[PDB]
Amino acid sequence: SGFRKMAFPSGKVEGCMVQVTCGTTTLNGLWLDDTVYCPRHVICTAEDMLNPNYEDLLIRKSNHSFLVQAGNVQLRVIGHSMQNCLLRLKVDTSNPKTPKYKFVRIQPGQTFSVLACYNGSPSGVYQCAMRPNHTIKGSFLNGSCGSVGFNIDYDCVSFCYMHHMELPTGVHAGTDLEGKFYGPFVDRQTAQAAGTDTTITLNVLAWLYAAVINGDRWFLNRFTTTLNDFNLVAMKYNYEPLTQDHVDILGPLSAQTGIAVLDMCAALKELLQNGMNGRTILGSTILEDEFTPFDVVRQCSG
Amino acid sequence: SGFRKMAFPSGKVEGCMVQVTCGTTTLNGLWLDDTVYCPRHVICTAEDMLNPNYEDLLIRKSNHSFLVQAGNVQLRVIGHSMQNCLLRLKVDTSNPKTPKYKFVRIQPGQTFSVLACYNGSPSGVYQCAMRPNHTIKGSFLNGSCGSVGFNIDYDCVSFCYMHHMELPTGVHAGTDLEGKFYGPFVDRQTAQAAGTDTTITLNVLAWLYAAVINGDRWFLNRFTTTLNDFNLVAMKYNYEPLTQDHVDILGPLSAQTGIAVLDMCAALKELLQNGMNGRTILGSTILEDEFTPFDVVRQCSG
Repeated sequence: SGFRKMAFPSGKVEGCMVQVTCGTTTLNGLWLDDTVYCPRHVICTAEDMLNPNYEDLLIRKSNHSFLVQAGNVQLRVIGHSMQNCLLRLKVDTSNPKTPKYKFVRIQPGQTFSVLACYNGSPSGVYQCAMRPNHTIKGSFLNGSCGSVGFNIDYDCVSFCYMHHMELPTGVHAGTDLEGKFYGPFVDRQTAQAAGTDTTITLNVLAWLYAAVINGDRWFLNRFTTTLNDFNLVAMKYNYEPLTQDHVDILGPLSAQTGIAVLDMCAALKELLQNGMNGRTILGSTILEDEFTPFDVVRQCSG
Repeated sequence: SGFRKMAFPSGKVEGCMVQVTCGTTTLNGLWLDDTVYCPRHVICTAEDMLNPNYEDLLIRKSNHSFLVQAGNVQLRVIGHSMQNCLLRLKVDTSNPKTPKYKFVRIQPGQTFSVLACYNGSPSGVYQCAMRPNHTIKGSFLNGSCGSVGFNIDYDCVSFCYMHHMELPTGVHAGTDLEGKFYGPFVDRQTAQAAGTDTTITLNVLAWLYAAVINGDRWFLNRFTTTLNDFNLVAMKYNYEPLTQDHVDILGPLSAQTGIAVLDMCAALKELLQNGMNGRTILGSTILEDEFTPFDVVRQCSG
């Protein structure tokens, strides 16, 4: 076998994408039941973007100012409201393709699939992790805004993200499906910045455990370490320091495999300090930090 | 600036996946019109897999030994035949979700999306390239044979691959949709080793061109090279030799950027010899070799 990073099948989400247009702006929307969710900035221009009063802009519009196209077929908007940074459009027809779904808020380090869209049309899917600074590095070839992140739990779709903008650093920021941003970011074209781009230490560890599980074990060692010393080294290399909850989360993977979390931490410490000297783990020539402890526990071994 | 390897949305291919079971073995099948395609070793006990007599296991099978399930529906098989390493099962129902499609044979270096399954159940999707040794680095679960590889050209699905085997090295081998293997492999348990892995120089060059298109071009050196000398450096670093055929394929990107193919070859040559030295390229600290010249063109005529 071996290891490949995978996104969840996008079919159930593809049937919920639509196009939303206001004036000259066209972007992607999420049609569930009789509602279409999209970033509220679709009602802006670029002039407005500089310091917008959304309550003011919103009231200047009717149901008719909104054009939502599900393919080459038009949907009629019969109402609207704003819920934090999303526009919540009521339409005259419930989406026959609505999957069983939930709205969940995720946290940094957690993973999900993203169906990148194109002014209403799905064109690609990828798997990513919300970075420690609450951003997403899915560097969209910068085409269409308002794409969606999700997970699939059995037959149920968990939507957790909706794309909103590009930060002046080239990385992305967005919202949960309640319209609340991830990160200390806002709905405006004021230059603001993401925190330090760091590596998700917890995911790299999960990944090293997966390497052990699939027989890769050359980086291991006889040393152990303390959480503090491990953390001191971690930070020097731009890795997130590991909190006590994070090591609990690795218990299950520690119990199976029989390698104690601090033992694995000692293995990582040595990789950081000595590089990999041209060498691979589960294939990559670099450490992977977009597979969670649960992802490894899913795919490899119940 | 940015990147993300994306796979095609998987919806049209999810609508064609079914589970095929023959005795103890269950594996995925591809349902187009009234035929279900699947690996022929589904008739083989885990026992015969050492060196199977396919013609005989087939003779000894009736339509009724075959259980084909599409969701909660059993499709009755009313005919069965073999075509190379694939089984072709005629079923009672023609697939209503059959997409416009074509069967094509791809060559080493080319990319495609993979819908990874487990008993007619699509569980993951990824983007990969056929490696120069005709293999694929797939992350595989168990029960995924009959996972299919494909490309989407407009509304047309081009099926190019179906999984069959796991090799020694842990890498994968499969066939085209007429059942002929990619590479010098067969559907039997034997030593059979693939050739040395190696990097796809053509895709790396195509990736450098896309880096340049998105404003990341610090790696360019105004100091040129001969094809001949570029290839000798490429072989030192385990990169495939660039043939005149490949130089031609880079033509459209060359014309679009104003960067002669040999100048891009000299930039690569310098990156192999000197390293990146901390710096980034499209956000990666490592060169990407699973993005083709065509994928650059399609993901820049967006």
